[PDB]
Amino acid sequence: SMDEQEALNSIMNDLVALQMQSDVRIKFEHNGERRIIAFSRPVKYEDVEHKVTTVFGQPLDLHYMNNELSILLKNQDDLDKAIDILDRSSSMKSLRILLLSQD
Amino acid sequence: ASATELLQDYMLTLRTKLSSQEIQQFAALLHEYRNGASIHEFCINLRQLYGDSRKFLLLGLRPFIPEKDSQHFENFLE
Repeated sequence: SMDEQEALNSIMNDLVALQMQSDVRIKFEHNGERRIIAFSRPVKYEDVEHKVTTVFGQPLDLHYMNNELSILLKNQDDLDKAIDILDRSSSMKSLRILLLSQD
Repeated sequence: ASATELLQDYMLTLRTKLSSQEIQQFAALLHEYRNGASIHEFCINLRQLYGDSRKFLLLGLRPFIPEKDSQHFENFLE
């Protein structure tokens, strides 16, 4: 429930703002299909996109899933930040990424 | 603000009807929308994640959507 409370708190603060190896393991989530793929450091963003396209056969958006640290990964920088977050966490063992289609 | 209760009832609905994972997933999308994402974008993401069984979630979210985006969110209903 730890992850749950932390989510519900995130949702609350968001709505209340209505108007005022050392390989990186990425857990991919696409229509209930978990897929864990490891990436060696240094992890390149375009290679991750490349991997998604191959494995899942269609262009998918990467939604980094971490309550108020969640973000649409659009660039090397975004990814490195997610990777850093995971490095400094005591509980997380993988980067969680929800896959959605842009259209 | 008189709508503090209307937030708690919505939080209550989420806590009581959504699985733990569906909450983390939703929190994540909701954070993107909060942080500058379009409404059209947000809706597309919701539609891929929440089918018929999760109408209440979408509905209960409506009054929390600002007027200008609200126009698009309502038609987004089935």
